Amino acid sequence: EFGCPDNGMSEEARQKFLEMHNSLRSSVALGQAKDGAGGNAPKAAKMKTMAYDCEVEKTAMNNAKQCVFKHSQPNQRKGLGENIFMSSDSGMDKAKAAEQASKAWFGELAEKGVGQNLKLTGGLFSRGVGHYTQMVWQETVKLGCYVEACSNMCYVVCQYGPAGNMMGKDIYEKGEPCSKCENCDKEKGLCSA
Repeated sequence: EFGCPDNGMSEEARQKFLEMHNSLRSSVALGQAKDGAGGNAPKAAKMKTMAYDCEVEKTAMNNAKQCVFKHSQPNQRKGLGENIFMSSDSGMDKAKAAEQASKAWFGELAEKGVGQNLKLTGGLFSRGVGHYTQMVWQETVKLGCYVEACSNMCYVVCQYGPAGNMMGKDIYEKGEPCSKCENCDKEKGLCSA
């Protein structure tokens, strides 16, 4: 057991980010997530559980602390994906900001629609679903985030190991939950491995 530094991020917010991500991955994997394209998102055969990673939080922090709403360049988050969010309520409670960011990102599926073809095409991305697709990217298994109270915004950055949103690849493998998983969390339809 290895805690992250006393660096301004609260344990409550870290827990909220990780639980919300795994919860929503699980909803998608079990076939329970509404898709704006119609029906629900397809069931996932091997959606992996995420773990919190303090090193990934560190690089998310490096972005958040600059208090500019902007994606980081790849060499500032080597090997990692990234979702960013902001609210004008600067002093928002950090676990509340975690909840709002995770909802805004995930909400792309219901609002914009993805559909049954999970290949990440130019056309698909242009629908504005790239924050959702990173949250539920099958192979992404490390999460680390930071919430910064900047002068004029509450700025949230999460980063994701390995990076998702690889052009032309599938967001996840379709099939019955855990059907391609030998280490299955049967309750949630999530794979450790």
